Amino acid sequence: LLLAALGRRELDDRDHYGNKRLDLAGPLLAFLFRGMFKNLLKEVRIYAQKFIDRGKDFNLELAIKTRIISDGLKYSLATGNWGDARAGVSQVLNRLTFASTLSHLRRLNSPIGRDGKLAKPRQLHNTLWGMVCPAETPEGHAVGLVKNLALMAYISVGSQPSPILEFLEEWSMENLEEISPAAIADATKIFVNGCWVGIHKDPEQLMNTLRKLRRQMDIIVSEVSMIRDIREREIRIYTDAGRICRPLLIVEKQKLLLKKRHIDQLKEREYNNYSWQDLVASGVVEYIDTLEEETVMLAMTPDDLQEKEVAYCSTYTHCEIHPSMILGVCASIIPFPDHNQSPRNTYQSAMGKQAMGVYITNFHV
Amino acid sequence: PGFVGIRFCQECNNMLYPKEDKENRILLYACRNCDYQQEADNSCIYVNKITHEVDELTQIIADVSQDPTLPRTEDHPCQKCGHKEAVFFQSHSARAEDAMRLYYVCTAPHCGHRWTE
Amino acid sequence: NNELEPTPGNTLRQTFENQVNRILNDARDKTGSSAQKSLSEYNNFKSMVVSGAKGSKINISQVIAVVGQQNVEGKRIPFGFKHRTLPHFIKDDYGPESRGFVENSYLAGLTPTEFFFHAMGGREGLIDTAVKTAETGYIQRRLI
Amino acid sequence: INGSEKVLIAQEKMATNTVYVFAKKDSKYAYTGECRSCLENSSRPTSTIWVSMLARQRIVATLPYIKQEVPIIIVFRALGFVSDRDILEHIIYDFEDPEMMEMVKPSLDEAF
Amino acid sequence: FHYAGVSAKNVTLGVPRLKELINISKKPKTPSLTVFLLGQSARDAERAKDILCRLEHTTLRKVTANTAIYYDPNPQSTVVAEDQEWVNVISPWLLRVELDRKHMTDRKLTMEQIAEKINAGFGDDLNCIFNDDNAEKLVLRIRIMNDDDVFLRCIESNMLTDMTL
DNA sequence: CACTAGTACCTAGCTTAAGCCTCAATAAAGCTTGCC
DNA sequence: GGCAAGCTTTATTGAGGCTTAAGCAGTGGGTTCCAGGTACTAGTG
Ligand SMILES: [Zn+2]
Ligand SMILES: [Zn+2]
Repeated sequence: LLLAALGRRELDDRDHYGNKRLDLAGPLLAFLFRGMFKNLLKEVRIYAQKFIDRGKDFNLELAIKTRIISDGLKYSLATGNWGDARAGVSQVLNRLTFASTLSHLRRLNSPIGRDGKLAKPRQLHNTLWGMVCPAETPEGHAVGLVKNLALMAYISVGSQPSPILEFLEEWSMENLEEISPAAIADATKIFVNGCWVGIHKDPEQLMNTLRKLRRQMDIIVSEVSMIRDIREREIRIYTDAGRICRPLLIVEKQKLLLKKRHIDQLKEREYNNYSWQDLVASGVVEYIDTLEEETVMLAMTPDDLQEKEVAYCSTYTHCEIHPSMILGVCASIIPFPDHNQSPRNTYQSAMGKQAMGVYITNFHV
Repeated sequence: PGFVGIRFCQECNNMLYPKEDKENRILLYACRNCDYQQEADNSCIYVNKITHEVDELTQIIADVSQDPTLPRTEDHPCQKCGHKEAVFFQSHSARAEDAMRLYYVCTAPHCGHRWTE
Repeated sequence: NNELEPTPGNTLRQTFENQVNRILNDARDKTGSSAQKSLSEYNNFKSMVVSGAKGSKINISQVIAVVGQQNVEGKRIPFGFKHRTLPHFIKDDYGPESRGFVENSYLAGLTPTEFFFHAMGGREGLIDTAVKTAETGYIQRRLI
Repeated sequence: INGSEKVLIAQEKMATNTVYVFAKKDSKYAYTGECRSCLENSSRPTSTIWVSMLARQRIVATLPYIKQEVPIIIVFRALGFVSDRDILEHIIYDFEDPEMMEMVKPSLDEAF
Repeated sequence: FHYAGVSAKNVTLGVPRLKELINISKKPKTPSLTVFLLGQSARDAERAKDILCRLEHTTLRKVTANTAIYYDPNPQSTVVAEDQEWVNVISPWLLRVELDRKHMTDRKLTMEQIAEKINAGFGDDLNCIFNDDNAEKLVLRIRIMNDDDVFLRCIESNMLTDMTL
């Protein structure tokens, strides 16, 4: 707060998508099951308070009533009134087109309510690049609030931070309960899932080590993200469940690591059993989330951006796989969508969900 | 002139406060928890730079040379080590970013020199 | 190099942004005029524009020559990342292509950064159209 | 669910456990920090603490389940840190920039 | 509408200005005037700058460069060791405020005008000694005439805010 | 003669007025000494 | 030593600053939910 009152650090944006999480079915059903399991415990306590004061022993199969844990899930999924709070969480699946079915399963809802005269929760922020489609949005009174996920974007399902904390204590990281407060400002503050776990003195060769473990999947899962803030001495590792990442290629010095032998082993699938996950394991692609996109130098295409010219930067770290993967599922069926105007792309993204067609193969059943 | 720092007690380690000597006409720092006194160093007990002429090179750190997303030059050598390559960037700060001043940081290892062009 | 001098009445940065927007608007206008001197009188874009039935000279300039500067809230594409607009650009890049100027036309098609900046300008237009409706209808109701 | 095919739409939210600094330009606060703190695998929901500088330059904190604007130094003393020097060690990590110490000085001198 | 990069006076024409006319808003988003100049000042940019400075709300904060308070019990020999200290030949803590030359040039102000506004706004409780046009350093030294020491800081905040020069 | 079931009865921001909270002249109320 | 023009006190009374409803463009199509909990009796084992 003092750095913000000085301006030595800029203020924070509410719409930067490094500042947001996506509650999927996992966290949503977990948030529902917390309350409903707690209510089942409360009803078991009420039953036991009734049947100890008669001096008798309770009957435990009558203690646990099953409707409070099943009818509640059935109500919150059948109605969408997410509680006994907000609404519209579970929508009925749209089965007019297979494109509409796919686009309804890849839809994000901003929790900001409707009919607001402001524009900043609705606009196409810069950090929607590659994670969420720029064109597809409902053009009614929910422009920008309801969005559709991009193609290769993937929401990190999250893992436990404890192997990362064991790895940091393995190396020369100094915990907060064992430091002097004099050597803090000449070293980098290191965070895990937000909580500040200690200090480290040498931030380079720590970030190189953490990345070297993620390009091998030794300890750290591929979804977990390291971010070295370089201007202000911080290094933060997120292992949350809900962050939104997308795979990018990896560029050593000025060369892709996607060599010809990977394409040779990758053309011959169902034979070599060489999958995508073998290529993530090979240290060639990796998932970059939105915080880490603020600290990455991203080549658009390799045929332009690793060849020597009047050089732009020559310090690329990642390369985009293909730019057409910034688009959603409904904006992917548009031929030449860069030649159109962008409201026309949005309107087609609306109409492509409404086209008649063979919506499913078992439609006769 | 210069900035004024917070003085500290020696016994209870709280903040010392300015007061006057009615006898010797000198300023004395005095705590409010305990009863400890110190002789002042300067007459300047408060200061307020309002025009905000700050030395931006102090806020620059040397480690920002390791950033890949900063642009490099071989057009400006470092004055100390003579290394030809250096990154360059804006002020990155509020109470600033009205002028577009470049600050250069030499990217050579174990020099870390920064300067203003 | 601090060789730019500030215009009286605004900062050095707003002086700079006036210079950059003035050059790019001059480029859009000069390329727009030099496109529309070459229709050869049978071009159907000119047939609909000259009659005034559908379209304008700006649509001819954007289809043939250059889309032009994309804007969000009346200024250029803001730095949504830390001091850069997209992660493909170097930090503190105030150039044309970094900040949202589209030099391609709809006949050639846009590069993906220009596609995304164009999608930003279009989202601003759709937000305007969707938010305008209720407030204008309520003004009409109060007046009647 | 009852023969009806249901889709859980992914719901955005602000990222938890992460410090943010925003500006309520209409309120009485110049710069307000927040941290929607929520421990993973905890049945209780998130509980946002706010740390906000007053616009006039004291700094206060809005804690959960406490309705008044508690000063920062009150909370640091309430954590068993009695010295002003120790609290200033935990807040300002360099003692060689006197400008930030001068800015925290009125908030420190609220609660002596 | 495109907009003007230069000052552009936030005109907000369209739906919200129509709203501000339709419901009579006592807090409009952008109030303004259109001050037409009378005579030769309408055809002179310099007299128009003079009217421009005589209309714009100029506090002391827009003109000051920095300020500090000091403890000098002997005004004849200050710790700064500047020149005009012999203008004196009462309180030992003083207010040493240094102005820039640029905003004093642009607002067309002098030292004596500022000191007279401070004396008129504060009575005989305050003492102001200014600097002549010898250096760029424009010094005002302010003393209390006869709660304790922080009261001078309180009137420093109450003098940067609303002197209305 | 006991248990259980079936069914019948009991219980996001805006804006603007508008009421409510505090602060500065001011005339009655009573001293106060100045003149008779 | 008593009234009286003036000073001091004391309500006093009109004039500046803080929370709170109440409004917020239109027309069609699908889904879900509106009673549950005890009480008192009949039929069946
Ligand atoms: Zn002490
Ligand atoms: Zn060097």
